[PDB]
Amino acid sequence: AHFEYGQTQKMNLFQSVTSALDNSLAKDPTAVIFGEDVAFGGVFRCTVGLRDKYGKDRVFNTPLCEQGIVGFGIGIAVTGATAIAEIQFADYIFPAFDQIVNEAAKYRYRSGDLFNCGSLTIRSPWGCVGHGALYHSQSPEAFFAHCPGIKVVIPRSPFQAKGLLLSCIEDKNPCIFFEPKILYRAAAEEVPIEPYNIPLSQAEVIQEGSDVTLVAWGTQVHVIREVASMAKEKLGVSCEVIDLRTIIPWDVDTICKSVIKTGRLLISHEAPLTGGFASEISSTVQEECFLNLEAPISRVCGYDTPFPHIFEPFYIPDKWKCYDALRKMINY
Amino acid sequence: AHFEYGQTQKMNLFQSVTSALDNSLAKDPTAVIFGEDVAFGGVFRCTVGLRDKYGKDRVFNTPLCEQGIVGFGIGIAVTGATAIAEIQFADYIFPAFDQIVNEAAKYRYRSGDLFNCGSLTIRSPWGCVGHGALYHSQSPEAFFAHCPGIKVVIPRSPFQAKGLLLSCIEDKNPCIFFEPKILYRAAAEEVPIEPYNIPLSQAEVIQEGSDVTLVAWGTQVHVIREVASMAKEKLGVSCEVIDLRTIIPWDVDTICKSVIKTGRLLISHEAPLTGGFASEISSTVQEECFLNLEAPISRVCGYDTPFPHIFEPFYIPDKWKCYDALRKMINY
Amino acid sequence: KPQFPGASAEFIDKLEFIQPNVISGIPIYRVMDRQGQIINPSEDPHLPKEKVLKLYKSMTLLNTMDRILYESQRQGRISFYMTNYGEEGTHVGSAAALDNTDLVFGQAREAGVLMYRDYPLELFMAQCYGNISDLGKGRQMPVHYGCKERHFVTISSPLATQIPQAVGAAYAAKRANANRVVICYFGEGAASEGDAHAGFNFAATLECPIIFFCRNNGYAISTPTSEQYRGDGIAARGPGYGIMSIRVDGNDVFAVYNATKEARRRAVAENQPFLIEAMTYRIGSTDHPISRLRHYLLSQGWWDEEQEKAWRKQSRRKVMEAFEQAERKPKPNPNLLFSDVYQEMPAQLRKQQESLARHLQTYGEHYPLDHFDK
Amino acid sequence: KPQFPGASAEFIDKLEFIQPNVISGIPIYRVMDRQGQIINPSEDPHLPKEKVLKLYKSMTLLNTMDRILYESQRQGRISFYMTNYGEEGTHVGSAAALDNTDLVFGQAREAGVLMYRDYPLELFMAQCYGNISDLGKGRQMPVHYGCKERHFVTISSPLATQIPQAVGAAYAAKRANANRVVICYFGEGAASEGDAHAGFNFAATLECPIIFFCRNNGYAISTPTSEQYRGDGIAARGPGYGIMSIRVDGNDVFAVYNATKEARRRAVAENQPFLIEAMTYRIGSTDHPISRLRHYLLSQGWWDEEQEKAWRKQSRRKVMEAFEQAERKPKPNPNLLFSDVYQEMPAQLRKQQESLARHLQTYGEHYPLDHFDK
Ligand SMILES: Cc1ncc(C[n+]2csc(CCOP(=O)(O)OP(=O)(O)O)c2C)c(N)n1
Ligand SMILES: Cc1ncc(C[n+]2csc(CCOP(=O)(O)OP(=O)(O)O)c2C)c(N)n1
Ligand SMILES: [Cl-]
Ligand SMILES: [Cl-]
Ligand SMILES: [K+]
Ligand SMILES: [K+]
Ligand SMILES: [K+]
Ligand SMILES: [K+]
Ligand SMILES: [Mn+2]
Ligand SMILES: [Mn+2]
Repeated sequence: AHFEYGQTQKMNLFQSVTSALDNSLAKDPTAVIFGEDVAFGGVFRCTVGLRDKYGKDRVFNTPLCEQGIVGFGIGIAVTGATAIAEIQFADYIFPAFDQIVNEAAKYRYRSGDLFNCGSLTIRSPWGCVGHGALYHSQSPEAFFAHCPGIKVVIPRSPFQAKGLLLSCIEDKNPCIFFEPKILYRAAAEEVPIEPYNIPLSQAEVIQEGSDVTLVAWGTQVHVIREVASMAKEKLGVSCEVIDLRTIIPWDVDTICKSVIKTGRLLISHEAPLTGGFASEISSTVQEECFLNLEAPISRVCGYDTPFPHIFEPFYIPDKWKCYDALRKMINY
Repeated sequence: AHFEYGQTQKMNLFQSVTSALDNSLAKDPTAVIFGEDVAFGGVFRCTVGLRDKYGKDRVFNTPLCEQGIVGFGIGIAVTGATAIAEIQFADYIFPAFDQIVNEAAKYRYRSGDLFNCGSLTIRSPWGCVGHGALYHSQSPEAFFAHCPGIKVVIPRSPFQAKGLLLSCIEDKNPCIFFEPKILYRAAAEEVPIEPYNIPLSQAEVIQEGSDVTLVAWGTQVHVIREVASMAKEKLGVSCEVIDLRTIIPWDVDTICKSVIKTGRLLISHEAPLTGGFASEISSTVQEECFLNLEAPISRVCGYDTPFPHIFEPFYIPDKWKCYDALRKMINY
Repeated sequence: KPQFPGASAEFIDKLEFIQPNVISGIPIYRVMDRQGQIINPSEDPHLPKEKVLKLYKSMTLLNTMDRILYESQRQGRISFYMTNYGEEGTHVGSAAALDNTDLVFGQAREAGVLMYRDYPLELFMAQCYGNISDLGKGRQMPVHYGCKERHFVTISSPLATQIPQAVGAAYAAKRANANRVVICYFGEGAASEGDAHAGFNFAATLECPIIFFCRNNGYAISTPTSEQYRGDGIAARGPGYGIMSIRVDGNDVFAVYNATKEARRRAVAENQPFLIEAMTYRIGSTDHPISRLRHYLLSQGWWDEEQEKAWRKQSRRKVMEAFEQAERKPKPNPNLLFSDVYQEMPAQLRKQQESLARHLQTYGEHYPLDHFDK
Repeated sequence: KPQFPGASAEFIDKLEFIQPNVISGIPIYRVMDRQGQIINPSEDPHLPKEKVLKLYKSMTLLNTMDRILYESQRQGRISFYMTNYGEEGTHVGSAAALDNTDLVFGQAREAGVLMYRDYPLELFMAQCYGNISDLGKGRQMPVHYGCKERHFVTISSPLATQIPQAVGAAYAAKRANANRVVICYFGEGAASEGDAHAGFNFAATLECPIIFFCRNNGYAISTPTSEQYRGDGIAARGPGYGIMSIRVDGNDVFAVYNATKEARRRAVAENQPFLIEAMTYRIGSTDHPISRLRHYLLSQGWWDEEQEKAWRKQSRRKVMEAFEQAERKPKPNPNLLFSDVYQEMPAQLRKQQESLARHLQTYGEHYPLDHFDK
């Protein structure tokens, strides 16, 4: 392996998603959940028990057609009902790309706010999983980041996932919530049983530091946390570790306030380098923090290839890759 | 309005595309051209005369289904035949996004080079047109730039279009060639009648200069040429004007060699700022030219909105927007 | 005998391919002939005079507005237009069979549905001019209409995207115990898109109260139907999805009405989709339904040349009053290009708004600001 | 009488919706009963003994390999597997009816086609282990086979994407005067994707020599066909696209063969698509065709228990020899994760290759480099 809200229980990330979805269908009678194989509980168990609890009209399987799932969900949301669509793997979201980019994202704008699909959330498993190869490993957030009118949100843990998913479900804009699938059954943590929200477009500084800022999201936050620890131990370097959480609209202010303080930034993501979302963070931080930069902003990302099966250990931007880049940056 | 190869004739950009396609079907008996409404010559006249010259089996209409057009074209190319697919407006390429990103781009890699679709080219009208609004104005290149295995090429003129299109048709990788539609009937220029090639992944310095580098592609190259002229006249500033031409894989070396010389860079594109391809150029130049940068790299792009009808004059990154950003950069 | 889950069928012991019936396809339902005569009295809906005159005045007013706005586009006064010629009967006949609150998803050429629903001429014009009265805020291409009050979902350029959306809205209506139908219009070219296969199948498997209304005018831009499909048009595809289907004469307002009325009644009672394929002639972007209905009126003695002349004058006057008003209104404030991207403008988008405002302070002489508000 | 370009049909003067025939659907063609007996002698293909034994040995060898590789996955020796149980007859019966050079596009569960085409066991194993003998270079998930020599296009995970691709390859074969067909396999769930609607319609309108072979096993993961479609399975959709269609008993190798043989003959002669829907039982990711065919062999007196025992031993030995070899081969050099992204590695991709090589020089102790080549 490469890596105050009332009563809580230990939940892994799949359980935390089921808890968010249960809390949503309890408190919002319009809400429905649908996609491929969601009725029996889903291929990653995220919807277990929900159809028996809430009814077959509210948690149901569709035909095997992603463009249909998203179009259908838009239509539910046009009537004001909450629509929680599932795409079985983020790698299979691309048949729906036209419905997401040309339709969901533009629905409110193009109608002058006469119609909208704000009550749509699309949730999908995301990121590498050890052996998923080209089509069960992708992290497509940079393709969506270039489309005004949608929000894209990626949690790093069970507590973060439930609070960010409830915020997406309740946000009045179409949201894509990418669930890092390698975390679904990883370590549990304490998660509140009742609903709570974590704001969108807000990064979290999870460790303060003064020499360098590290930014990542999803599972890669745990990698940079470990890198911070290696840097402290091996180099005496103090790292500020930031989970971006929302890809768009992203928290420019928190990232720039950190870099103005530290003077250095390394951003890391599993997705390929070219066109990846580190490119947007880097070019924005440069513009806002130019005079503070002690060294070039570093991007440690997946290579510009499809995601391989047998070579996955060599492809991913693991803690050694991030640490070696950080060492060069400190020494620039 | 906001903006040595043998015998030539004056051609506008639609005519230059027809000339490339005619030259291709003359010299490659496998080549076929297909899409919506291509048989009668196309909605922008790019295929006029070709069906009568080459036959109904080689220039033909498909059903109205973009995902089908691209999948079909991949299949032709799997057999080794040249497949020149048309997507009627780049705004309508998104139904085919899965066939492009999950299939065409990954075809050679995932098969170990047992199969490929290198002989596919997808051509599509692109960019603003004065009044095209949300769905006849888009410039989707940044969505494709994040997908290893495809090439994306955008010409700035008739001579450039014919030479770059013939290079895409003959390149052994699936290529998307975006034709700036506002140039289709704009000024002609002299274009060779016989085939010739302009290399892919090669930028062109069209005006040398020493104080600042300006980078753009498509019609926006003419805007930055004008900006160079305003800067020379109004500010005495010497601008080096570069047409990127290939979005991916892009010519990093030419851009960085320019910025090492000038110390300043402004990149401009019609597509929205966030996630746009200026983000990749900026973050790469910063990494390679950090010590040479006299001022932050400037991106003057479309706003992060869908592309509006009545507001188009206010939306686009026109010469005044680029000039004002350049003035601030010079004064930083 | 066979026990396979995927189909209910018997065995057969001889190899026989199932052949399509294309040469003798699904027949075309007709109520009145080209002379306006009712062909089969049991099929006559015997609509009352005031309703039949509303059908005729809605189609002819749409035709009057089309002629004016088509000339306006040829002069460059609006950037684009596309007329409704040949589709007036389908637009208006079907809208008359709906309840006022049934939700409509359109395809392109739906203006007659809005006309029948009493959409003001001012508002058709405002959208085409992108002026301050457009509730769409001038953001879409002309002839992209929408109205929340009249349950007509804003049209978008991408073909067929509204088909699976309409199915979702119909599923939500079923859950709401709406007693509402959704209708979704699309052309025969748009039916080749993958989204049509998605919508047709989802509506059947999720049991949705939706009418799919396909206008088959023989062409998709330059593409004849021989290059669009090889089955018996679109109506023959419905039964393969389990959808009840019918084909109607789109030049016959009463056949369109009768089929839509019966599809609506059954879709809402049974929660099942219906497909209507209306055959027309593409008459006109930048044997007629009106003539047939006029012949009918002139039978019941319900219209005559004097009334026709007076209405032609009155309709022209109303269209021209609205056209004048539309041309003299300003365009909306350029700040409106930033709102409604999200419900709330993100701070980074507000920063871009502010940068345009600063830009116009310094460089405004270079922008066509004279007929923009504020 | 009607003159509409979009359909050939008569008028009808009564409103009648066309109802789907789902309860009595397209019947299921059968040649042999569950006891291996031929039902209708005029339908017996009377294949020669050596060919019928190749059908049986190919299915059983596939089943032997499946049992071994399924255990290998349960132990974590390979990362994924999925067996061919219940699909051996469809895979092998159809492949036997093709010419060796007809091009195959698969869907998922096509290993029997490769087995019939004498794909080495070593190479099935190499792809599942991602070892140095995999011509796929270890890049795809196990059970993603491809072979250029045997005209079997590499499989990809996204469902239905191969359907319109197969149509393009068939159009290119028609132009090349190939006298070749293309076959494209897909499941009944995959037929709900928009790409299936695209491929079916394109094949008919562009007149392509293609066999669409749908395996309907009643389920798509957990989804039964009642939630997948409401028409009469997939075969009833063919005629709506103008495609000749048939439904066959997928547990009957001879019915599959006869239908595929006749579809191939007619597709190649007529340049038209054919659809075969083979009904099976999903028996197994990480009344049987073999039993029926064994009953037949044991009739012609063509097999017996001694031969069955000897072949079961011989097949196990061959599978285990290949399994041993596959496990002891190294994985390919990690440099191979960068090649074939484009035909030529772009200089910026070469820079990333070089950066991995530098990285492994310093940090290689942290990587599982012991069974990677070089
Ligand atoms: C996805 C997509 N592709 C292409 C177009 C361009 N286009 C606009 S109308 C049209 C033809 C539509 O034909 P049909 O559906 O028969 O409608 P009709 O115009 O005949 O009413 C096309 C190709 C589009 N708007 N959307
Ligand atoms: C586009 C896409 N969506 C979802 C999946 C995940 N998935 C893999 S197999 C399967 C079910 C396929 O059912 P069917 O086509 O009937 O094939 P069968 O497994 O029964 O052979 C699904 C949903 C996928 N591979 N591709
Ligand atoms: Cl609200
Ligand atoms: Cl070559
Ligand atoms: K939402
Ligand atoms: K090419
Ligand atoms: K639409
Ligand atoms: K596939
Ligand atoms: Mn049409
Ligand atoms: Mn299945």
